[PDB]
Amino acid sequence: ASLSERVDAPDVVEIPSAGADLTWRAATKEDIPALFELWRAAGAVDHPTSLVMLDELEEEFDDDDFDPALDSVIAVDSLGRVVAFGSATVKSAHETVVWVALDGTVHPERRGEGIGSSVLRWQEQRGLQHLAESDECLPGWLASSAEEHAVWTIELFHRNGYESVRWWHELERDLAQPIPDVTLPEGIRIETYGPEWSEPTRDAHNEAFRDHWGSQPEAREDWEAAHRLSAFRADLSFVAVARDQDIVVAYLLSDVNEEEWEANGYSFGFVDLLGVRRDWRGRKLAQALLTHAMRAYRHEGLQRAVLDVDADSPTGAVALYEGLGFSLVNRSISLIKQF
Ligand SMILES: CC(=O)SCCNC(=O)CCNC(=O)[C@H](O)C(C)(C)COP(=O)(O)OP(=O)(O)OC[C@H]1O[C@@H](n2cnc3c(N)ncnc32)[C@H](O)[C@@H]1OP(=O)(O)O
Ligand SMILES: NC(=O)C1=CN([C@@H]2O[C@H](COP(=O)(O)OP(=O)(O)OC[C@H]3O[C@@H](n4cnc5c(N)ncnc54)[C@H](OP(=O)(O)O)[C@@H]3O)[C@@H](O)[C@H]2O)C=CC1
Repeated sequence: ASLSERVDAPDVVEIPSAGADLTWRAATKEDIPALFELWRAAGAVDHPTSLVMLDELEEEFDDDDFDPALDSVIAVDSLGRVVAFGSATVKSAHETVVWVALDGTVHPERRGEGIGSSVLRWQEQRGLQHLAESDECLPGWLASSAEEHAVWTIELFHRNGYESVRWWHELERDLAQPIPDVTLPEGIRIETYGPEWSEPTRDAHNEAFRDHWGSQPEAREDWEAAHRLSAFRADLSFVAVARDQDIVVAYLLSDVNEEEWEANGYSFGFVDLLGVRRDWRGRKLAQALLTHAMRAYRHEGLQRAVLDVDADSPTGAVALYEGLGFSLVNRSISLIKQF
């Protein structure tokens, strides 16, 4: 049955009103600098090793899938300080799940007074509208996440009926320790990523991540947007290329965010995406790309490689990273309510 029939979505969503010194409204792009400061204040408590970047907020507000008039709320105190924000955002196409991202936060100094509950209550009402409006016969997931230490976020989500449904491990690899050498199958070469590989790599990724939990295919616009972020490092990203005519059979995309080095305790490159096409797996291509990237990171003087992995990876990514010397740093949790 359709989500528009399974979900009883409100005809009208009420912006919050609670907080005697608070004024609430939808956010606009003009709020981005104050939101940056909010996210940084909150992240110092909730996720100090990961920094929200200004250009991420800019791309989010510029995304055609995001209507800030209907998909965002912001709370301002009596001195005009921004103290909370929430959004509820859905993409335009869905493959196996209708994913609604419920992103928001409350300033650490204004927690424990019901402001988070107000934000999540609003996010869920708008989220139900996103689900019904999708008119899809797929699971509907209203979703957020938290680092395991952020019990204040986790407990708010559990209190509201969201469940911990998936676990993520951040892993690090010391680039000063020996990096193994791995050979490629015949007919395969490694190239540095660049614009000419964008579409072949998007195609490879969308196939490979059919086997990753939750993932939906990446539309071209969103793919290209993520590559405009200052953190993306095309020259530390690599593809393995075979002949079918060339095709990308494995790929590894990297970020470098030097503003995160201090809190993480080392300089590091971040493995953002790593995939191998189904028919080319079990041939060491992931190892070949990871080791190639680790040598590239080391040559630039970076101390570590860092990445995230589904703790229950169905294609064995955990064993892959463990065998290459990655070790646990931190854990995070997907918090989801299903319709
Ligand atoms: C940073 C991120 O993006 S995290 C998400 C990781 N990417 C994905 O999940 C995408 C979907 N999966 C894939 O693309 C592929 O299956 C990958 C990337 C996990 C691995 O692809 P491959 O090229 O076949 O990896 P590779 O051949 O180099 O290494 C295989 C290793 O996996 C490990 N492994 C353990 N159990 C399994 C399993 N059940 N199935 C597969 N691999 C397993 C082993 O350590 C194995 O090494 P071995 O040679 O000693 O046996
Ligand atoms: N990712 C997301 O989408 C969102 C994330 N968050 C995050 O969740 C975490 C919690 O936010 P926070 O503002 O503290 O949540 P709340 O203050 O709303 O709730 C947290 C605790 O405070 C108490 N409380 C609840 N309602 C009231 C109220 N009306 N008046 C007084 N006390 C109340 C309750 O504890 P008790 O039973 O003891 O009274 C509750 O368990 C933060 O880290 C925040 O950033 C919040 C919203 C959205």
